[PDB]
Amino acid sequence: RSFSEVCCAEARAAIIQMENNPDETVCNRIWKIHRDLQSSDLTTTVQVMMVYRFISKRVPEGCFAILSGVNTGMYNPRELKRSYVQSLSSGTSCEFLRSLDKLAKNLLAVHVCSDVKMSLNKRQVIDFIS
Repeated sequence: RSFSEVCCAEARAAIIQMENNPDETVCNRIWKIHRDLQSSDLTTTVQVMMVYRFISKRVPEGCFAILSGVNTGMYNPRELKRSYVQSLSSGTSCEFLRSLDKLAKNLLAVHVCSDVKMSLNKRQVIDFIS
């Protein structure tokens, strides 16, 4: 497949422009713009962020910033990452992500994209933004 096919509608144009133009400079502009968007929903931002991450191979600048308006304190990032990795070793990643609540899953995404030790491949990114 390709990212544009399964992402959400609000991210589609940003993602289509990045797929089609993996120039680091342009993808950065696209990330910052959606990062700083006016009133956007978090999941949209996170999908753009994930795709940027995959295409540029960089940690998206300010990606943790987008969680500041939100109480994540009920969440254990380390255990979220551990449960997610375990799910990849059992071919259950998709069922696992779907069974997370919206915030936990966005939070997982940000930690994973920021974790230089984890490199998502394409299928991983696709199951994530689906």
